Amino acid sequence: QSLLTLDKIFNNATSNRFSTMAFISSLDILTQLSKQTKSDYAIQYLIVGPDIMNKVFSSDDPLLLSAACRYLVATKNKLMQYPSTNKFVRMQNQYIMDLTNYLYRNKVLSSKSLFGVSPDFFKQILENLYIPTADFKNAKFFTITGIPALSYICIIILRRLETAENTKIKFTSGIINEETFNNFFRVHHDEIGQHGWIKGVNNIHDLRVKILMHLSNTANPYRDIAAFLFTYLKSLSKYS
Amino acid sequence: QHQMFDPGVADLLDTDILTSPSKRKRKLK
Repeated sequence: QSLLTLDKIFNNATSNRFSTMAFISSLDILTQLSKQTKSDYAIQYLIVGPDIMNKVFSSDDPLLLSAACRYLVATKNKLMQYPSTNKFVRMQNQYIMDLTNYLYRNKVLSSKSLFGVSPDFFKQILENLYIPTADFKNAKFFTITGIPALSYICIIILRRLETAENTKIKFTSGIINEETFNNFFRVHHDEIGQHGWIKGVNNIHDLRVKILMHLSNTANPYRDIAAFLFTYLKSLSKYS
Repeated sequence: QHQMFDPGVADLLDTDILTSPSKRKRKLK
Protein backbone atom coordinates (compact mmCIF):
# COMPACT_ATOMS: atom_id res chain seq x y z
CA GLN A 1 0.00 0.00 0.00
CA SER A 2 2.91 2.35 0.69
CA LEU A 3 4.50 1.61 -2.70
CA LEU A 4 1.23 1.84 -4.65
CA THR A 5 0.29 5.34 -3.48
CA LEU A 6 3.55 7.11 -4.39
CA ASP A 7 3.13 9.93 -6.90
CA LYS A 8 5.39 8.45 -9.56
CA ILE A 9 2.89 6.05 -11.15
CA PHE A 10 -0.35 6.87 -9.28
CA ASN A 11 -1.03 10.58 -9.83
CA ASN A 12 -3.99 12.92 -10.39
CA ALA A 13 -2.62 13.97 -13.80
CA THR A 14 -0.85 10.89 -15.22
CA SER A 15 -3.46 8.26 -14.39
CA ASN A 16 -2.70 4.58 -13.87
CA ARG A 17 -5.71 2.30 -13.53
CA PHE A 18 -3.38 -0.66 -12.91
CA SER A 19 -2.34 0.90 -9.59
CA THR A 20 -5.99 1.53 -8.75
CA MET A 21 -6.78 -2.12 -9.46
CA ALA A 22 -3.96 -3.24 -7.18
CA PHE A 23 -5.17 -0.81 -4.50
CA ILE A 24 -8.80 -1.94 -4.64
CA SER A 25 -7.61 -5.55 -4.60
CA SER A 26 -5.70 -4.78 -1.40
CA LEU A 27 -8.79 -3.05 0.03
CA ASP A 28 -10.95 -6.05 -0.89
CA ILE A 29 -8.50 -8.36 0.91
CA LEU A 30 -8.59 -6.03 3.93
CA THR A 31 -12.41 -6.15 3.98
CA GLN A 32 -12.39 -9.94 3.71
CA LEU A 33 -9.78 -10.10 6.49
CA SER A 34 -11.80 -7.84 8.81
CA LYS A 35 -14.76 -10.26 8.76
CA GLN A 36 -12.78 -13.14 10.32
CA THR A 37 -13.58 -13.13 14.04
CA LYS A 38 -11.69 -16.35 14.89
CA SER A 39 -8.24 -14.87 14.13
CA ASP A 40 -6.75 -12.73 16.92
CA TYR A 41 -4.71 -10.37 14.76
CA ALA A 42 -3.41 -7.05 16.07
CA ILE A 43 -5.64 -4.00 15.72
CA GLN A 44 -2.85 -1.89 14.20
CA TYR A 45 -2.66 -3.95 10.99
CA LEU A 46 -5.99 -2.78 9.54
CA ILE A 47 -5.12 0.91 9.46
CA VAL A 48 -2.80 2.08 6.70
CA GLY A 49 -2.01 5.47 8.20
CA PRO A 50 -3.83 8.72 7.45
CA ASP A 51 -1.44 9.65 4.64
CA ILE A 52 -2.73 6.88 2.37
CA MET A 53 -6.43 7.27 3.18
CA ASN A 54 -6.71 11.03 2.66
CA LYS A 55 -4.68 10.75 -0.56
CA VAL A 56 -6.95 8.06 -1.98
CA PHE A 57 -9.96 10.09 -0.86
CA SER A 58 -8.54 12.97 -2.91
CA SER A 59 -8.15 10.66 -5.91
CA ASP A 60 -10.88 10.87 -8.55
CA ASP A 61 -11.65 7.21 -9.22
CA PRO A 62 -15.22 6.06 -8.45
CA LEU A 63 -14.35 2.39 -8.02
CA LEU A 64 -11.45 3.29 -5.73
CA LEU A 65 -13.69 5.57 -3.66
CA SER A 66 -16.24 2.74 -3.47
CA ALA A 67 -13.50 0.40 -2.25
CA ALA A 68 -12.40 2.98 0.33
CA CYS A 69 -15.98 3.28 1.60
CA ARG A 70 -16.15 -0.53 1.73
CA TYR A 71 -12.93 -0.58 3.77
CA LEU A 72 -14.33 2.03 6.17
CA VAL A 73 -17.63 0.12 6.53
CA ALA A 74 -15.76 -3.12 7.27
CA THR A 75 -13.29 -1.58 9.72
CA LYS A 76 -16.03 0.23 11.65
CA ASN A 77 -18.13 -2.93 11.91
CA LYS A 78 -15.02 -4.63 13.26
CA LEU A 79 -14.18 -1.67 15.53
CA MET A 80 -17.63 -1.44 17.16
CA GLN A 81 -16.73 -4.12 19.73
CA TYR A 82 -13.40 -2.34 20.35
CA PRO A 83 -13.23 0.47 22.94
CA SER A 84 -14.68 3.76 21.74
CA THR A 85 -11.50 5.78 22.51
CA ASN A 86 -8.26 4.26 21.20
CA LYS A 87 -5.37 5.44 19.04
CA PHE A 88 -7.09 4.22 15.86
CA VAL A 89 -10.80 4.62 16.65
CA ARG A 90 -10.50 8.41 16.53
CA MET A 91 -8.46 7.89 13.35
CA GLN A 92 -11.40 6.07 11.73
CA ASN A 93 -13.70 8.78 13.08
CA GLN A 94 -11.51 11.41 11.41
CA TYR A 95 -11.66 9.39 8.17
CA ILE A 96 -15.45 9.16 8.14
CA MET A 97 -16.04 12.78 9.17
CA ASP A 98 -13.69 14.08 6.45
CA LEU A 99 -15.22 11.78 3.83
CA THR A 100 -18.81 12.62 4.79
CA ASN A 101 -18.00 16.34 4.79
CA TYR A 102 -16.39 16.04 1.35
CA LEU A 103 -19.22 13.87 0.00
CA TYR A 104 -22.55 15.13 1.35
CA ARG A 105 -22.35 17.81 4.04
CA ASN A 106 -20.96 20.74 1.97
CA LYS A 107 -19.62 22.19 5.26
CA VAL A 108 -15.92 22.03 4.38
CA LEU A 109 -15.15 25.68 5.18
CA SER A 110 -16.73 25.40 8.64
CA SER A 111 -14.69 22.31 9.55
CA LYS A 112 -11.37 22.35 11.38
CA SER A 113 -9.58 20.64 8.48
CA LEU A 114 -10.28 18.52 5.40
CA PHE A 115 -7.90 15.60 4.70
CA GLY A 116 -5.36 17.18 7.02
CA VAL A 117 -5.63 20.57 5.27
CA SER A 118 -7.21 23.59 6.94
CA PRO A 119 -10.05 25.18 4.93
CA ASP A 120 -8.37 28.60 4.67
CA PHE A 121 -6.11 27.30 1.89
CA PHE A 122 -9.14 25.48 0.47
CA LYS A 123 -10.97 28.82 0.31
CA GLN A 124 -7.94 30.64 -1.11
CA ILE A 125 -7.87 28.15 -3.99
CA LEU A 126 -11.50 29.14 -4.63
CA GLU A 127 -10.27 32.74 -4.66
CA ASN A 128 -8.88 33.74 -8.09
CA LEU A 129 -10.80 30.73 -9.48
CA TYR A 130 -13.33 32.23 -11.86
CA ILE A 131 -16.82 30.71 -12.10
CA PRO A 132 -19.30 32.00 -14.74
CA THR A 133 -22.13 32.26 -12.17
CA ALA A 134 -21.55 33.41 -8.59
CA ASP A 135 -24.95 32.45 -7.17
CA PHE A 136 -23.69 29.57 -4.99
CA LYS A 137 -19.93 29.22 -5.44
CA ASN A 138 -18.70 27.81 -2.11
CA ALA A 139 -21.21 24.91 -2.10
CA LYS A 140 -21.63 24.15 -5.81
CA PHE A 141 -19.11 21.37 -6.35
CA PHE A 142 -18.22 19.88 -2.94
CA THR A 143 -20.87 17.14 -2.91
CA ILE A 144 -21.79 13.79 -4.45
CA THR A 145 -22.51 15.58 -7.74
CA GLY A 146 -19.44 17.80 -7.29
CA ILE A 147 -16.89 15.01 -6.94
CA PRO A 148 -14.80 14.75 -10.17
CA ALA A 149 -15.32 10.98 -10.32
CA LEU A 150 -19.01 11.18 -9.37
CA SER A 151 -20.22 14.35 -11.12
CA TYR A 152 -21.36 12.86 -14.44
CA ILE A 153 -22.28 9.55 -12.76
CA CYS A 154 -25.08 11.31 -10.87
CA ILE A 155 -26.24 12.89 -14.14
CA ILE A 156 -26.37 9.44 -15.78
CA ILE A 157 -28.35 8.15 -12.78
CA LEU A 158 -30.72 11.13 -12.98
CA ARG A 159 -31.28 10.54 -16.71
CA ARG A 160 -31.97 6.84 -16.08
CA LEU A 161 -34.44 7.80 -13.33
CA GLU A 162 -36.15 10.16 -15.79
CA THR A 163 -36.29 7.38 -18.38
CA ALA A 164 -37.64 4.82 -15.89
CA GLU A 165 -40.51 7.07 -14.77
CA ASN A 166 -41.20 8.15 -18.40
CA THR A 167 -40.84 11.82 -17.46
CA LYS A 168 -41.57 14.32 -20.23
CA ILE A 169 -39.11 16.76 -18.63
CA LYS A 170 -35.36 16.19 -18.98
CA PHE A 171 -32.72 17.97 -16.90
CA THR A 172 -31.21 20.12 -19.64
CA SER A 173 -28.29 21.41 -17.56
CA GLY A 174 -25.23 19.18 -17.59
CA ILE A 175 -24.37 19.76 -13.91
CA ILE A 176 -26.38 18.91 -10.79
CA ASN A 177 -25.93 21.72 -8.27
CA GLU A 178 -28.20 23.90 -6.14
CA GLU A 179 -28.20 26.78 -8.64
CA THR A 180 -29.01 24.53 -11.61
CA PHE A 181 -31.68 22.73 -9.56
CA ASN A 182 -33.30 26.04 -8.59
CA ASN A 183 -33.16 27.30 -12.19
CA PHE A 184 -34.62 24.00 -13.43
CA PHE A 185 -37.57 24.36 -11.07
CA ARG A 186 -37.84 28.05 -11.99
CA VAL A 187 -38.08 27.47 -15.74
CA HIS A 188 -40.77 24.74 -15.47
CA HIS A 189 -42.52 25.45 -12.16
CA ASP A 190 -46.08 24.60 -13.22
CA GLU A 191 -44.94 21.40 -14.95
CA ILE A 192 -42.92 20.28 -11.90
CA GLY A 193 -45.83 21.13 -9.60
CA GLN A 194 -48.28 18.64 -11.11
CA HIS A 195 -46.52 15.73 -12.88
CA GLY A 196 -43.66 14.90 -15.22
CA TRP A 197 -40.50 14.40 -13.14
CA ILE A 198 -39.11 12.17 -10.37
CA LYS A 199 -41.74 11.62 -7.68
CA GLY A 200 -41.14 12.31 -4.01
CA VAL A 201 -38.35 14.86 -4.55
CA ASN A 202 -38.71 18.57 -3.77
CA ASN A 203 -35.18 19.78 -2.92
CA ILE A 204 -31.57 19.06 -3.87
CA HIS A 205 -31.10 16.91 -0.75
CA ASP A 206 -34.10 14.78 -1.74
CA LEU A 207 -32.60 14.52 -5.24
CA ARG A 208 -29.33 13.27 -3.74
CA VAL A 209 -31.23 10.74 -1.61
CA LYS A 210 -33.18 9.51 -4.66
CA ILE A 211 -29.88 9.21 -6.53
CA LEU A 212 -28.44 7.22 -3.59
CA MET A 213 -31.42 4.86 -3.85
CA HIS A 214 -30.52 4.06 -7.46
CA LEU A 215 -26.84 3.57 -6.60
CA SER A 216 -27.94 1.01 -3.99
CA ASN A 217 -29.62 -1.16 -6.64
CA THR A 218 -28.14 -4.43 -7.90
CA ALA A 219 -26.87 -3.01 -11.21
CA ASN A 220 -23.78 -0.89 -10.40
CA PRO A 221 -20.33 -1.44 -8.88
CA TYR A 222 -20.96 1.59 -6.63
CA ARG A 223 -22.90 -0.15 -3.84
CA ASP A 224 -20.47 0.81 -1.09
CA ILE A 225 -20.74 4.61 -1.33
CA ALA A 226 -24.52 4.38 -0.92
CA ALA A 227 -24.10 2.06 2.07
CA PHE A 228 -21.48 4.40 3.55
CA LEU A 229 -23.85 7.36 3.30
CA PHE A 230 -26.77 5.28 4.60
CA THR A 231 -24.73 4.05 7.59
CA TYR A 232 -22.90 7.04 9.11
CA LEU A 233 -25.68 9.60 8.71
CA LYS A 234 -28.63 9.67 11.11
CA SER A 235 -30.79 11.35 8.46
CA LEU A 236 -29.95 8.54 6.02
CA SER A 237 -30.06 5.70 8.57
CA LYS A 238 -33.69 4.93 7.68
CA TYR A 239 -32.89 4.14 4.02
CA SER A 240 -30.78 1.06 4.83
CA GLN B 1 -5.87 41.46 -10.86
CA HIS B 2 -5.32 37.70 -11.11
CA GLN B 3 -2.47 37.17 -8.63
CA MET B 4 -1.72 33.56 -9.52
CA PHE B 5 1.32 33.19 -7.25
CA ASP B 6 1.61 33.56 -3.50
CA PRO B 7 3.13 36.92 -2.45
CA GLY B 8 5.90 35.00 -0.66
CA VAL B 9 7.13 33.50 -3.94
CA ALA B 10 6.07 36.15 -6.49
CA ASP B 11 9.11 38.31 -5.64
CA LEU B 12 11.63 35.90 -7.18
CA LEU B 13 9.32 34.79 -10.03
CA ASP B 14 9.23 36.96 -13.16
CA THR B 15 5.51 37.59 -13.69
CA ASP B 16 6.19 40.15 -16.46
CA ILE B 17 5.93 37.48 -19.20
CA LEU B 18 2.12 37.47 -19.02
CA THR B 19 1.88 41.26 -19.26
CA SER B 20 4.42 41.70 -22.09
CA PRO B 21 4.41 39.22 -25.00
CA SER B 22 7.58 40.84 -26.37
CA LYS B 23 9.48 39.63 -23.29
CA ARG B 24 8.36 36.06 -24.00
CA LYS B 25 9.21 36.40 -27.70
CA ARG B 26 12.72 37.66 -26.90
CA LYS B 27 13.11 34.91 -24.27
CA LEU B 28 12.28 32.26 -26.91
CA LYS B 29 14.39 33.28 -29.92
